Amino acid sequence: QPEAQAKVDVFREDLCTKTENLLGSYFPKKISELDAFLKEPALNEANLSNLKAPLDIPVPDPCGPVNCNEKIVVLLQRLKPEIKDVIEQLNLVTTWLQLQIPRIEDGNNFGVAVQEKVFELMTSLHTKLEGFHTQISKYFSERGDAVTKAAKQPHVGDYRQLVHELDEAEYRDIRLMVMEIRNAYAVLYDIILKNFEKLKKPRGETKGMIY
Amino acid sequence: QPEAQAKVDVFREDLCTKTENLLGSYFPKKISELDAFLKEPALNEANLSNLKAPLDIPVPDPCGPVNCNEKIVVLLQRLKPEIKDVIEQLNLVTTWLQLQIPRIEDGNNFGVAVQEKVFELMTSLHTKLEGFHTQISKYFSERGDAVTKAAKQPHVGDYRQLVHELDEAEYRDIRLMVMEIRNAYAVLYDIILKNFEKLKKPRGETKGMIY
Amino acid sequence: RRYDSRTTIFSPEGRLYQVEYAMEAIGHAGTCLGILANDGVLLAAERRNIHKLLDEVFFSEKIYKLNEDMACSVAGITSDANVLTNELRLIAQRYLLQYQEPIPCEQLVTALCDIKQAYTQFGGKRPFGVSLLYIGWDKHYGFQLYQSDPSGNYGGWKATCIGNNSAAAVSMLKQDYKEGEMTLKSALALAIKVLNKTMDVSKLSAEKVEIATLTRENGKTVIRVLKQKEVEQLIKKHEEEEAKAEREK
Amino acid sequence: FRNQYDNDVTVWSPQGRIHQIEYAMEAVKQGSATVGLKSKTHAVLVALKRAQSELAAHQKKILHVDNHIGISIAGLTADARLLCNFMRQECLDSRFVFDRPLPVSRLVSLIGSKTQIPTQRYGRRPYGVGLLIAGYDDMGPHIFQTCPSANYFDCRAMSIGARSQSARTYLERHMSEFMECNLNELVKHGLRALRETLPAEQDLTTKNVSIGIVGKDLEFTIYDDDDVSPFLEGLEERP
Amino acid sequence: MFLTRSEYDRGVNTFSPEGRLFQVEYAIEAIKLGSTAIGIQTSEGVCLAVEKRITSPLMEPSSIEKIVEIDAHIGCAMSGLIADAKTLIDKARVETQNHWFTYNETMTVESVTQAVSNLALQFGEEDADPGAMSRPFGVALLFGGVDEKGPQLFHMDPSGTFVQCDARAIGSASEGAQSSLQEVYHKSMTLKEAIKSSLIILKQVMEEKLNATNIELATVQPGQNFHMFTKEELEEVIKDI
Amino acid sequence: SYDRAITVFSPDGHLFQVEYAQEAVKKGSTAVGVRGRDIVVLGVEKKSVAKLQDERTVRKICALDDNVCMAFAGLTADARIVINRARVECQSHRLTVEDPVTVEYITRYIASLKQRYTQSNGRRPFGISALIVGFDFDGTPRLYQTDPSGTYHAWKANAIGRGAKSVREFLEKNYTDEAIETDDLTIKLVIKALLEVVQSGGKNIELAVMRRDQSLKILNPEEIEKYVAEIEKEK
Amino acid sequence: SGEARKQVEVFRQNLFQEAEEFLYRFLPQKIIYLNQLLQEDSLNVADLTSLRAPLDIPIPDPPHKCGFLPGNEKVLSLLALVKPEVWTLKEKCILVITWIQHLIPKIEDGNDFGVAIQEKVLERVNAVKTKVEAFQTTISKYFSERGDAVAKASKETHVMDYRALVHERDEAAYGELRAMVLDLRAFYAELYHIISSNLEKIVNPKGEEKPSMY
Amino acid sequence: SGEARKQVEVFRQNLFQEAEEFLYRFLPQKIIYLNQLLQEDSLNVADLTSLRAPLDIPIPDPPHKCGFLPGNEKVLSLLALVKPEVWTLKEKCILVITWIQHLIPKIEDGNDFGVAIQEKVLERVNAVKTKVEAFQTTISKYFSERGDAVAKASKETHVMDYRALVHERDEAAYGELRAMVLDLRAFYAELYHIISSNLEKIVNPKGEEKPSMY
Amino acid sequence: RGYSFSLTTFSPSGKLVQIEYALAAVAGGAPSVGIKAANGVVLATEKKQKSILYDERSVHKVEPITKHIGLVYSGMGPDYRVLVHRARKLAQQYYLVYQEPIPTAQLVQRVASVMQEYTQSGGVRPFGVSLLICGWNEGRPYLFQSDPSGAYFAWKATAMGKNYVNGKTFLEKRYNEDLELEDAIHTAILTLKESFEGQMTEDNIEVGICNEAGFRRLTPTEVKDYLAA
Repeated sequence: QPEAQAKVDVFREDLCTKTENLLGSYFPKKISELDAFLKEPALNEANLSNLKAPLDIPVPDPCGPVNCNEKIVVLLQRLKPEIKDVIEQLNLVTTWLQLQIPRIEDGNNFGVAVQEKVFELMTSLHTKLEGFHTQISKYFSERGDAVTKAAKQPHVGDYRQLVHELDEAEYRDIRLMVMEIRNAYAVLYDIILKNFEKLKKPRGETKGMIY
Repeated sequence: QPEAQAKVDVFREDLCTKTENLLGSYFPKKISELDAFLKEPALNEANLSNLKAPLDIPVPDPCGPVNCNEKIVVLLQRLKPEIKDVIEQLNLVTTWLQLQIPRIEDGNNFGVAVQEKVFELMTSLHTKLEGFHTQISKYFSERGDAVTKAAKQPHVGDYRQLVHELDEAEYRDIRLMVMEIRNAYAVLYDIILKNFEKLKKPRGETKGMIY
Repeated sequence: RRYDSRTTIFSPEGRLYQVEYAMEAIGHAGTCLGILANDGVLLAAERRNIHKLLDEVFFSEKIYKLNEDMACSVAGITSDANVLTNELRLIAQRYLLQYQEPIPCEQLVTALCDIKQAYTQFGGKRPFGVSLLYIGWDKHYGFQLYQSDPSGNYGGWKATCIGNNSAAAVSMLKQDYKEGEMTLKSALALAIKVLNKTMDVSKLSAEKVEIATLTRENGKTVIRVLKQKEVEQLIKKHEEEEAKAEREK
Repeated sequence: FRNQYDNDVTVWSPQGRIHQIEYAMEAVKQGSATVGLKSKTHAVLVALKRAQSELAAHQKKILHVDNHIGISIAGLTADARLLCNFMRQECLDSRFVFDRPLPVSRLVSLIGSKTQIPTQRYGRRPYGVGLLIAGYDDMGPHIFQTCPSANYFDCRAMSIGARSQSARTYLERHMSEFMECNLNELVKHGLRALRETLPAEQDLTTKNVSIGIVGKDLEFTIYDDDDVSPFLEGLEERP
Repeated sequence: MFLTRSEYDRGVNTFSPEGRLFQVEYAIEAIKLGSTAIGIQTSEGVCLAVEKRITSPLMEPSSIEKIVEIDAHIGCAMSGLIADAKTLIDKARVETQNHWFTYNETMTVESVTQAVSNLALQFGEEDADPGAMSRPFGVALLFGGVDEKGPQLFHMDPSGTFVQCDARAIGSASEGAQSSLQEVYHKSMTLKEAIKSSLIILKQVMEEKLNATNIELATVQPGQNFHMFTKEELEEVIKDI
Repeated sequence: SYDRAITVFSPDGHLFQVEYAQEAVKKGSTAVGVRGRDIVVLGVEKKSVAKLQDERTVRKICALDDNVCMAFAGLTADARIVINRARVECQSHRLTVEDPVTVEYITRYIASLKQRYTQSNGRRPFGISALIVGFDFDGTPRLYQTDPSGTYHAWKANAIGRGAKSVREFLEKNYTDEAIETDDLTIKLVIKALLEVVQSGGKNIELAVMRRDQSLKILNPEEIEKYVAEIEKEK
Repeated sequence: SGEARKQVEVFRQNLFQEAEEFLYRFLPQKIIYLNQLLQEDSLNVADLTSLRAPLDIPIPDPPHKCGFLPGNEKVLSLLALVKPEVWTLKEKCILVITWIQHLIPKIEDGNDFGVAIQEKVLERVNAVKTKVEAFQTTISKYFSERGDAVAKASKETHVMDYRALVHERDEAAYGELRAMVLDLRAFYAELYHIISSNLEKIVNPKGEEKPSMY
Repeated sequence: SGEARKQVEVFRQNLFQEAEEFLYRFLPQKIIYLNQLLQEDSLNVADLTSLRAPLDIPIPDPPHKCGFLPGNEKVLSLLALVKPEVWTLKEKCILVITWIQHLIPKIEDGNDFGVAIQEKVLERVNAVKTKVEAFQTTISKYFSERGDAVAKASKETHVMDYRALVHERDEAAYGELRAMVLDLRAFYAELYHIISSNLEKIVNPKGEEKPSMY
Repeated sequence: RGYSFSLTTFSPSGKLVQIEYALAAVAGGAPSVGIKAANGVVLATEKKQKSILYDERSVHKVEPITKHIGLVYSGMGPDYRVLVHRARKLAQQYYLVYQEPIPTAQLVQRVASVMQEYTQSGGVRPFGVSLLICGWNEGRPYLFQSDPSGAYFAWKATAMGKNYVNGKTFLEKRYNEDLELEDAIHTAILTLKESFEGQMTEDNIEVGICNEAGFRRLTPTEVKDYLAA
């Protein structure tokens, strides 16, 4: 239907332009921002003890509000937008390749295969990022469980240790996430850039006209 | 659009240089450092009865703070940095190889295959090391539960035994993680070094050109 | 999946992989170098064989005299080479019987290259895994150097190296060779310099290299394999010349 | 799985069955039905031809090998054309060499030998045409069927083709009557038997029926579209 | 529920469970890749029409030759791989000539189709000769000629089967063109009506608008020999549409 | 699945190995032919000197016979076999019919050779597409093209090889009766078109013209320089 | 029975007409509507701080049950817009799967390529179905998770991580909703493309019966 | 860089000597030691009832926290013997796994038979590792399970199944310790057998350099 | 993978694997040693027999192709006989055409060409035997080895067969170019002694000598004398 065609064409054009913008400009820009962030001192702290934050649980022979590790929270606040941003970009690139996939045919599947291989990598990243998104939530819930446990049972010293251990682990995991997020943006650029000709035109435009 | 190609290029060069340093120097130095830690007496203790730390919980016919096993905690503090370091380096090696992977093509795949087999092994190490990280985190939670259970139910002797047993197990796991990290670093070097020519230049030298 | 078996299947992307795989084999082979000079053309090869208990009974392991006016050096599977060299010698002799004149150099190369193309096209046979440099004087085009590939594609090169570290040699030759100014003496020197860089051994053994020169003297071409004493002098002259440049530095 | 053992005529299955030969036998079922019956004095072949489209003419299902022998094809037409040529040449050869019409039985033996060679050797596919051969020789009227498997059988009557069991059933019940039948009666019995094969909506028409008759005084003749009208008119209506 | 295993399709000389010899069937599918060709046989003569499918303006239209003359009496319109057609048109040309030499007469359209068909049947590796293509031929030819029995159009398919057809369409739009042909064809139509009808059907099936350049049309009326309408003649008939 | 053997036909009736051989032609160097009223011009790009390589040995444009010239794009070795076989036929026709081969006869012969290779497994299709230019006895210029499949078509102007799509578009727009009016104009059109696809300038184009009775002439590099200059100046 | 075939044939015909219509009308319209919801600033909020919703739990300090703590209103209004869309897509996707399943042909030994095109399209439709179904589960998970955190935070007023969890859970849903509306829009688009590009093979898998070779 | 290879080669030379030493001396010695334990009467108790340990929990009847309930001493003494043994096998296996992985050759197209002999051995070593790792886990579970059951019995003195479970858990552990020592003895034996029979390919997979075809 | 099975298929990396596999067959073969002394060439090989039942006189590992050329083999035994027969035949063809005994170098080129032919076709298998060919032509001793690949190399001394690498090293240490054959035959028995793995006895070893007189197989008694050293 022609009015419908206009609506479909608009989406088709929009996806194509956005992807080229993301690959052409946004991906290089993001790689730079993330590498800078890794160099930022907050991201690299030599002594994890500095990260440890106060526990007000009264050691046994009445618990005041315990507080979150602000240093972890401020880092998370920087990391969270990026993790969400990458997932959105992965969806745009996955959709773009899918629209590019041509009519199924019995041969000249190479190129369709290149499109498929890239998709596998893009899908792998999407899965990894979702895991990062999940991990962020678990930290708040897990730490909260530990502090309540520490408050409920002041006698057990280990629970207090766990709260400190969880915070340190999160800092280390966050540092890896930033590195991985930068790497994912980079690998996406390399795979899409290197095989762009097949992704854009899987079948090829040849017309021998044998038939 | 190569306006930001310089950012892409800087990252590409930096990863290559960082990798060479890790392959050339960090890995050799760490293997020596780790072997020293294995030589160090804390890691090798003949009788784990020495490792056992007393529990102050009263025995039945108000528990004071029950401390953790300091010996186990100190070993953990030496081991935890190392585990995180290997994970970071493993990410670096994976990223470097992925940048090295060439444009997908029908033939001359051997080389892309060597790259994948190496990539698979590195990923396998990543999984084991991620597992090691989890085991370290669980020790605190399980031990903390064991002490609380012991305190809540002084009548049950086994709960007390569990705290001692969990401690004994943790020492052994830590020594094995250290042994494994030394092994993991070396195998990573053996695989990359032995197959370096293909990993670096998978396709190989440009040929005569039939066309 | 696998479009690289049988030598008769074009891959999607139109590449005949079995021929490409064959070309890879030549890379493992010992370096052979040919330089064209106004006076003569020279072929120098690295005798990869260095086992102490081997005997130099033959005129050369890797330089073969196809006909009075031409010679060839082979890099690649040796057995395949022996077959091609026998064929080249027959093809040349057949031209002489028919036209009673020496085979023009390009024609001998074009004919062998045609046998090489056929092996690629027909299904049963493996593509020949040899790359060979032909040097010869023909009345029509004077002194000529030609390089052949397993593909059956041949080219005329003023200087070229086939075999291990071929790329390094071509790069060195590209800067060093002076077009129109080369003389056999200078070329033999260029050969020693390039061979020294390409070969892993720090000192050319003088038993690790075979150098053969084709020159027209008195109206008859002479293909002579330089004897070891002659090569030893060349190595010494190079060692001294380079050392003098280092001493100046 | 058992996908293996079915790829080639040269592979015996674990239970003694060469599957490709069986698969070839299935080809005859794909073709339109044909019925052949014999009387003491005449042999008759009747066929149900099929058409690609209304505009297209119906295919030839009955072909004349010689004055004394004719065949009806059920299955791949190509294999039939090839076998028919071999048969025609074998018959022509006998007349040149011995000046005698080839005994019909001998020809069928030759078709069997040629047909068997593809079955045992890697290479040519087994012929997938099923052939009904009818002829009058000195011994008498003869009706023989040939399977894609080289095996051949001599029959009082036979129908090969799609939905041919129905025809064989009618033929078996009315078989005794056939031996003493007059030619008109014999073709009529046959037209009825092939009618059984037809779908209930479809009816025998001058266009889809071909009759071939060979007899002591009749050279094999294929009565076709307008010449089947005498035999068809006498027939009744669908049971 | 999808069972798409196949595994008997590859390789002629293999009978599928169900005895279907799929490679030959696939070849019949190839003719659908080809440009549509429609032939109408009328008492006045047989008319053949084809769509050229010209890729670029630079290509010279005359070179595309989807209608050719086997002999004055018989002509052929081919749809499918052009190359395999060239071999089949050649066997036909030699066989018509061989018949003149041996019997001093003109082959009937049916015999000529049988002759080309015999070559097509050989794809099965029927003969031991090395020079026979292993693959079934990928072309379908419509052969139309005036013979002793008057105007006749026979259609041949990659299988090698041939049948007389009053009207047939071979090609990409054959399904649908055939349906339209069934409605339009009446035995009594004069060639003039048929030419118009065939071109009307082609205009509908062809993607491009009909122009003299895009179509090739030929007729073999009984008195005349195979005639190919020239651009001027084609322009007159297309204008009438 | 259906791409490993030339004989096999795909469900959908596509013979894949023949199509793949056509892909090989695309990897090859570009070639352009324009049929001028009195001159046929064939132009091919040269990949590079390589500095130490003699250029006489590498020749894409060749003369099959006095009146027929051929340019090829595709595997170089295959071309040398096809060119040689065509040359034997040209001379053999002259022996058999005493008459010079028409351009089309050579095209049909070259095509049949290629089809013969496609027809049977055990031989690989020649991966070459060729532009055969010739003048017939009437003196009409004729340009024909052939493909690995064996289809021959006559083109008023055409480009085969890498970038053929781009040049053919340029030719479609640029080609006109007016352009072919002057023999120099015809040479200019092919040079201009090749310039569109050639990364370098005139240094990388080899061009040749065949006149009504004159033999094929490969234009000297200087003559090419003059033409590129006139075109660049006019730009 | 012919009558039984007729009853299914009636259903099959209805599905075909709906599928054709849905393809040429509902699918294009939905792509446009969803893109607008994404364009709207409500799902484009720059700072997640604005989404933070009041959690009125008194903190403990040295000298009763908390008052009603409502759900983040901003998130709920967005959820209310998204929930109809998730279901329209699931139903429309289901209509398409049935259409393809009905069109699958009688099983045959070969010429099963058309079946393959149908199978690969079905595999995409199945993948979309699992993703969309999950979206519905997430909405319930948010309510249960946010609810549990609110309960824990009031029960242990001292722990402030629980308070952070409530804010984070709300933040995630805003982020997730944005992704989910993007995915539904993308899914209608991909479905239209696979079906339109491959419509011929899907509609007629085995094609016209082969002209008699028999 | 040469310096890096030297240190790693030193690690390899140490691993090779230790691995060879382990195969030649430690593995055979351990097989004798572990078999001695199986023969020992403690692991061959005829009546499992003797192993039963008293649970002094007041039994309820119609008209305080139970006295300390100690773990079965017999089981703990046995576990104390087994836990060191389990660890040594895991460590010795890890030394073998590293040695084989180090010996794996540069990936090359041909002569991959040796690579396969090593890969098959790696599969057995991987399988043994999972089985042994599981054994370490069971030791920990027994203490927790016996403890939880004891706790349940005290809380609900009336249910007697809980009492039976504790006695049953102990009997089960005893049966499993006997099996675990039998498995460790077998595992030490299997590794010696696979490595000893396949040593030449395992140490030198590619084999010596072949004559030049070039 | 796929490259390994075919003989006409070059592996990615350009290695013809079946030939490499064929060489492996030679390596498994019984040790054979060849030393080229100034006055002669000594070919010796282990003829270890599974049982006393085997009659040694029946089959000989060292065989004479012509009066002055003799060969020894390591590899598949049936294959040696095919090559020996073709070799004996190729030499007689030289004599008929040129009426001069064939130069040793010429026979090795010719036998090798036969071996290469077997390599080219898919139907046949490469020969799995390597031959050491020793001859005295033009007053000069010659020793050559032809591998299944079809390649001939000229060795002053070499060892083929089990423990070839160790054998060559022992020989390089013990080889002097000026060695006379009487000393050389001793060197060879020592080389075989390194890998015999059994008491050497006159029967267990077979030795042949080539000199101006021509190829001859030392009879068991003569070897017993040499072994006595």
